[PDB]
Amino acid sequence: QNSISWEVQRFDGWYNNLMEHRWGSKGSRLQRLVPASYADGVYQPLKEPYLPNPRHLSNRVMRGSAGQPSLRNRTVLGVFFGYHVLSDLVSVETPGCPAEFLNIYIPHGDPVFDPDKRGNVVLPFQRSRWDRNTGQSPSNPRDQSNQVTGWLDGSAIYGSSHSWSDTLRSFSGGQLASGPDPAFPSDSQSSLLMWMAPDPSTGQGGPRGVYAFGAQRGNREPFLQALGLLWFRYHNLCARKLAQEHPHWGDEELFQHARKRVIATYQNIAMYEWLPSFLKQTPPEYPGYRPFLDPSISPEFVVASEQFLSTMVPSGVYMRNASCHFQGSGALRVCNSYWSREHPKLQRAEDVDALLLGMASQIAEREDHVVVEDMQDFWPGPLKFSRTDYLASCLQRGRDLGLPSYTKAREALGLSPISHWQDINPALSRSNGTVLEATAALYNQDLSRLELLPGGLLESHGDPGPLFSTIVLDQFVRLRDGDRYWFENTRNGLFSKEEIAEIRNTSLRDILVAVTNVDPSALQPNVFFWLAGDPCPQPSQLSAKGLPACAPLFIRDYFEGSGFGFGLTIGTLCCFPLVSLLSAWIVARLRKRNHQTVQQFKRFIENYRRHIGCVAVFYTITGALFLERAYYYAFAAHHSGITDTTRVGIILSRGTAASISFMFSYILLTMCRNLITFLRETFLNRYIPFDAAVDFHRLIASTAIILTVLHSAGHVVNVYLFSISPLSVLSCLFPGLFHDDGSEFPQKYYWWFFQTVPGLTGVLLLLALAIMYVFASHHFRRRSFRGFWLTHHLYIFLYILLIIHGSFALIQMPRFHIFFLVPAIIYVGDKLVSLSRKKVEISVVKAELLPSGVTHLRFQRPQGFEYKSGQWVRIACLALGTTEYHPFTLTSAPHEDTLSLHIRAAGPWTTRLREIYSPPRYPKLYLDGPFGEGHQEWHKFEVSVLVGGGIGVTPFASILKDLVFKSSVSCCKKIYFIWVTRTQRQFEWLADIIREVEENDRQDLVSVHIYITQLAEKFDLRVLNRSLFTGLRSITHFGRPPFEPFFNSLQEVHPQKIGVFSCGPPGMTKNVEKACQLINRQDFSHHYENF
Amino acid sequence: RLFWLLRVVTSLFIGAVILAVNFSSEWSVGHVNANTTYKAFSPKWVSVDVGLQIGLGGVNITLTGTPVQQLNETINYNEAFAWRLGRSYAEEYAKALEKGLPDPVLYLAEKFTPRSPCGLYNQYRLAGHYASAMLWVAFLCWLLANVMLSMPVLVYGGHMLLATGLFQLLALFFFSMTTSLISPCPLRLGTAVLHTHHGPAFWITLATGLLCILLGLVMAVAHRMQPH
Ligand SMILES: *[C@@H]1O[C@H](CO)[C@@H](O[C@@H]2O[C@H](CO)[C@@H](O[C@@H]3O[C@H](CO[C@H]4O[C@H](CO)[C@@H](O)[C@H](O[C@H]5O[C@H](CO)[C@@H](O)[C@H](O)[C@@H]5O)[C@@H]4O)[C@@H](O)[C@H](O)[C@@H]3O)[C@H](O)[C@H]2NC(C)=O)[C@H](O)[C@H]1NC(C)=O
Ligand SMILES: Cc1cc2nc3c(=O)[nH]c(=O)nc-3n(C[C@H](O)[C@H](O)[C@H](O)COP(=O)(O)OP(=O)(O)OC[C@H]3O[C@@H](n4cnc5c(N)ncnc54)[C@H](O)[C@@H]3O)c2cc1C
Ligand code: HEB
Ligand code: HEB
Ligand SMILES: CCCCCCCCCCCC(=O)OC[C@H](COP(=O)(O)OCC[N+](C)(C)C)OC(=O)CCCCCCCCCCC
Ligand SMILES: *[C@@H]1O[C@H](CO)[C@@H](O)[C@H](O)[C@H]1NC(C)=O
Ligand SMILES: *[C@@H]1O[C@H](CO)[C@@H](O)[C@H](O)[C@H]1NC(C)=O
Ligand SMILES: *[C@@H]1O[C@H](CO)[C@@H](O)[C@H](O)[C@H]1NC(C)=O
Ligand SMILES: *[C@@H]1O[C@H](CO)[C@@H](O)[C@H](O)[C@H]1NC(C)=O
Ligand SMILES: [Ca+2]
Repeated sequence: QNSISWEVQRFDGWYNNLMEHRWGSKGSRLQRLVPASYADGVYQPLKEPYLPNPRHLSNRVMRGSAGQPSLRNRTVLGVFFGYHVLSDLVSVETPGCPAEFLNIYIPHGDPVFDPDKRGNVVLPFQRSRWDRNTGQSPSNPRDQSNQVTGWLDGSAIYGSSHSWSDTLRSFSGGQLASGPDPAFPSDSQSSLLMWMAPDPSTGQGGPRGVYAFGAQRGNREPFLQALGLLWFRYHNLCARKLAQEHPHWGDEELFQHARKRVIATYQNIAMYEWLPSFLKQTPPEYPGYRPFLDPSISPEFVVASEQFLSTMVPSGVYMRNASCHFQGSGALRVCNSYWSREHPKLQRAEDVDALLLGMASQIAEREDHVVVEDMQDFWPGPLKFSRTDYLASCLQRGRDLGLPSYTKAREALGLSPISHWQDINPALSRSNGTVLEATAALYNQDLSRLELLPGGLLESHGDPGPLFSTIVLDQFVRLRDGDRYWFENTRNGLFSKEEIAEIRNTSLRDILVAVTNVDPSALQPNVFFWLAGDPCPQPSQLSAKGLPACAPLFIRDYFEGSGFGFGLTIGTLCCFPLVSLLSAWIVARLRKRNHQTVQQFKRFIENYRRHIGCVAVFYTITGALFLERAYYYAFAAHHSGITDTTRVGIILSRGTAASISFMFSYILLTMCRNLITFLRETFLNRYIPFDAAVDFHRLIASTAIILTVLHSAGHVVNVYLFSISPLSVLSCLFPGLFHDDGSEFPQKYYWWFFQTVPGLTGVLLLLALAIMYVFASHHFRRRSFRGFWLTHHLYIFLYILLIIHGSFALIQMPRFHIFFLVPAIIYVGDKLVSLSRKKVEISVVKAELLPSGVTHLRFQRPQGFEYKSGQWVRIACLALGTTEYHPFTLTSAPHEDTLSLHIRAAGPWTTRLREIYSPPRYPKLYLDGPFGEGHQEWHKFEVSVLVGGGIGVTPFASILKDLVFKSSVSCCKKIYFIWVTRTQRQFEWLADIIREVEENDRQDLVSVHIYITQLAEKFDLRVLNRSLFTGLRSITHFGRPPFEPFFNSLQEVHPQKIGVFSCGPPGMTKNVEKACQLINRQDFSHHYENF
Repeated sequence: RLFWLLRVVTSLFIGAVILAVNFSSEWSVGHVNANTTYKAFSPKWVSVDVGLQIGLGGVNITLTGTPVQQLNETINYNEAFAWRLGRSYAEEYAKALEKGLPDPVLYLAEKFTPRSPCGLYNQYRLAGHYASAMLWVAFLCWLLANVMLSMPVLVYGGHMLLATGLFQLLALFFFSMTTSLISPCPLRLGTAVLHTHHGPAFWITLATGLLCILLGLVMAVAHRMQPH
């Protein structure tokens, strides 16, 4: 359908070989020449008690001068082109993480990293990525994974995926996206893609000056940039050359026609010009495509090439132009140029034009153990430091990846074995062999412990040693005998039979001359060698004498200026209750503007057998919901990611986040009045007390606030410890929220507090609670019922913020709706049932003030109002306060016109009600109809025995008046009323109701008895067959109700089973039932009641 | 009875449209007919019509050819890659990449993967999680407004009918913050681009929210001026 008459090469590397697709791809696992050499055998690496200290091995051997020339005269362009090829091939440097470290312990008195003799200073180091399917048993130990396509397919120019080769492309013809300068890539899309670490010499770490390349870290020097730019400009040049001979080609038939030519030239160079110079023996030949050779990058190859190239990286690099002028001292040093953002010298195309021609004429260092200082002491540190030892990190990585020893990895490659140290390098032992003994004394003269890197560096005399050479050679032969798109393969149809004989004749000079626009006689035919006749003779070997100094070390300090701000934010978080309390005081003041103790404990446990059960069950449920998550986060450690950073600050949080999500959700089953009104009359009030709901409600609200204070003081510590952890740990704790580039600078504390959904919603919740709890206390509810009722409706705001709060994937999944569905459903149902019915408005007829607190209210009976004796109502006076409803038991018979309510003074609302009606009867009320089953179960027995005691004798006045009315009028027999009490203090109106009842009972259907039950601690309290004091004919015995003898002798005075209905405290309600049972084994329903 | 039927059918339509929109994958819809490569191990270019559909819980890449018999084959694909809090996008992409789906399907599936230059995963995984809970809240509110369409006073039912449309619009707003980054992210398939714009299930929700707000305001005005 177009002019692309072949198979476009994939970017991720997949589908390269028919049979098995995965082989060379973006995340394949590194195979092994030699099985893993971990400590146990699975994933643990050898350490300092077994192998020597890294920083102590990187000082004894690999340290020396920096003024020695190479033996083959290998110019410094090959040294830095290898760093580009081996970034095309392998990349095992990104820290993969369930965050796990193995640090480098600096000895005492290191003149660089420990100059003040300050005991022990640690130097951090983090383990690299690993394959999730490996590292479970000694049959499949941990295998790392490289993050670049393992083929030599220009995966360092075009990126190693398809969403990466689109950001650094322009779609204007075929051209990678340039910038303001047509010879420099775009620094604009540099932020999401590339690796940006702070320049260690100055400190700047922004995305301005970080170009867009194919390798994630191609800016590590201005000398790797100077080759990325070469390949970028070469692609643009060949593509705009294609665009001038086939003008009718789109912006894709140009990109995919310049890409294959760039890739083929790159492969030809990096295989037949760089490799015959790195190791000084040409590759054998190209046999036909072998579809079975495994082209997998191994760690031994990493150590043999990428970490061996560092033995010849010089101190400073020259800079010349096309007529041998080495000024543009005049050689930019390497230890200052790491991650350079905008270099004052390399600002235009004619400066890279000069850096390349200066690199192509400088003879690199000698190939031996001696590494220069600009990497040994001054390599940009990954975290917590500015500088870091390179070799003492290459050793820690060779121990991390599980590299073999030097003799195992030498006898497993067919090479001849060595016997002792003196024969490692038979030429080094003939002149200044003290280094061999200085490294033998490090291993306790144990030859079979040499790591892969030190041995190979010691053996390499002038070329890569006999060990590294075979690794690199066979790896680079398996990389082309197993590559389907290798330009010489005449079966993929990429190139013709002649276009191969013109790519097999393209050196690196024929690219510098093309790009940099220079004459062909300003360079040498073989750029990777300077051989005494070539143009621009190097002035003098560049030692470290006459160069700028290296920028020193400075330790990076997270949480540096934001300590006072953090303290002030926490202090303001603490003074939420104080501002609310001062505001509440203001609002109140401006609303003004208008051996017997054991018996006592036995009585206690006798009355409260039902409150202890409920409290204990609820608190056990909450303790279980806490301990569950506590034990989980203590002894499970899912992935061991967060359990290692914060140990207590996460248990103390995840327990009290499940406890309060239950308390704040089941605090609604308390204030569902229409359900309790029904339940308290069933068989359940003998197990759980329904008249203590509101006390329970206050008791559940006073515990949730303590648990919330704990839940917040835990997350304060979590936010602090999350503000000092490096980015490479927060990108593992909270993936998706963080992304690990080299910035290593995490967000401040105020980002965690005021710029995250959980944190902001939590601050709002703390404010709402500090308002609601303080404005709803007793001292601010007695002073005003309107401040309470106005502020206390914030629970809707609270329950919206609680659904918004956990709605994020920080730690776990949201779980509040599970706790909140059923209680909210029940509560809103029993609120709709409340809002359904109507509340009539009655007018008080005559509310006289009785002594001792009781207030005998009277008001008319609405036409549509009919009730049974014993049913309560709910009233609300609006003369003062709000629409607060309060239940009250009717104390009037159903047959009389106006119904009454004797209201005992018991707190704020009732004292206000008594104050309003003082010295009348003008205001009105809001009646809410009867409430209860209204049992009339005493009308089916021949005799009834009502036994009411204490507070529960209020609903007996109407019952007695109704019984006497039905007795006298309607024309059941001898109903008794044995009411026991303690003091007879507030129920003095009942002492007159009994008189008015006895007077109106002419048939003698009611008999009454009284028992006072007090012991000498009394006021003394207290003719015509009556008593002169009260005027009633019913002996009031001052002892204690005898029940068993009463019912025993009752069977003699008349031969009749009779009800024993009883209301009052459990201590009597159970005693009467026991006395009833003690006689039932003879000739007595004992049916409980609750009005 | 002609008024009661309409008063029931209106609420039924509101509930049904909330339920249908919360699960329909047509919020953002793009479509184009381009010439793309078919799959690996073949230099043959096919003519297809590629279109994706983003639905608060994943995408649907649909690559079907202009004819449905191109190269001794038949091309009608419809694959889904879900990023919601239940499933994972990375595992789905990595398991589809083995099955050998046609190249443009894998291309368009890669864009939304986690840790991708475009970054269309952490802004869609949050929209499809908040604008999808504010469509369950706007359904609880609808149920309560229907329950308050009875013996309980009708002014509270009208207020909850306000809240229904208010939450619908507050949900529709959260899928508007995911258009500032899908526009820069290029989707060049072969020689054609694939533009994405708000689809049907984004306009139908707007219409329903406006209808609910208007019904609520009219109910409030009526019960405040004429208790008929
Ligand atoms: C979003 O996507 C999801 C997932 O696809 C949709 O949910 C599925 O809906 C279908 C509708 O029928 C259900 O039924 C399945 O349909 C399958 C269709 O098969 C196509 O895709 C196959 C692989 O994806 C493919 O093999 C097949 O033929 C192709 O391959 C052949 C061999 O390679 C080749 O020779 C042919 O020429 C052709 O190229 C089809 O293209 C069918 O295969 C199943 O058996 C099944 O009947 C699915 O069950 C649903 N998914 C699930 C998990 O239940 C969803 O509807 C989409 N969203 C919308 C809004 O539509
Ligand atoms: C004559 C009389 C008959 C009563 N009959 C009944 C009855 O049949 N059933 C009944 O449940 N209560 C009954 N009560 C309790 C009545 O609610 C209290 O007298 C009144 O609520 C005191 O209000 P306060 O402002 O002093 O509240 P506070 O002093 O704050 O409350 C003190 C106690 O009253 C309880 N209480 C407070 N508000 C309520 C409420 N809305 N509902 C239930 N209890 C509450 C609290 O749990 C607390 O233990 C009766 C009270 C009197 C005086
Ligand atoms: C969560 C939430 C919450 C919280 C926290 C709370 C906390 C509280 N609270 Fe509450 N409440 C509540 C929720 C609540 N709450 C409710 C819901 C109610 C009911 C309302 C209605 O009904 O309307 C109440 C009610 C209530 C009342 C009354 C009732 C009646 O009257 O009827 C009171 C007194 C209270 C108190 C209180 C206190 C004191 C506190 C603190 C401590 N309170
Ligand atoms: C209410 C009360 C409260 C408060 C106040 C708070 C406050 C707070 N908070 Fe909270 N939280 C909570 C309650 C709370 N909270 C809860 C309940 C939870 C859980 C949720 C769920 O589970 O879903 C949380 C959760 C949470 C979390 C997790 C998330 C998820 O998982 O999703 C976080 C991060 C937080 C933070 C916080 C902060 C920072 C604060 C402040 C300071 N927290
Ligand atoms: C679905 C609707 C449910 C409604 C609620 C039903 C259950 C209510 C239960 C709580 C009521 C309440 O805590 O009350 C608070 C009560 C006051 O009670 P009172 O009202 O003055 O008693 C009325 C008295 N009479 C009936 C005689 C008139 O002090 C107490 O508890 C004191 C007992 C403390 C128990 C300590 C337990 C220790 C546990 C240790 C765990 C390790
Ligand atoms: C090269 O550098 C020298 C030294 O300043 C300068 O004189 C000359 O113009 C430059 N360009 C050439 C020789 O093309
Ligand atoms: C082709 O032959 C050799 C191979 O490198 C090369 O030196 C020569 O210059 C080439 N001939 C050209 C480019 O015309
Ligand atoms: C390496 O370069 C120096 C620089 O003058 C030169 O003298 C020497 O001869 C070169 N080496 C060889 C083998 O020619
Ligand atoms: C797609 O390919 C067909 C094949 O002939 C061609 O006619 C058509 O113009 C092409 N469309 C585009 C947009 O390139
Ligand atoms: Ca590659």
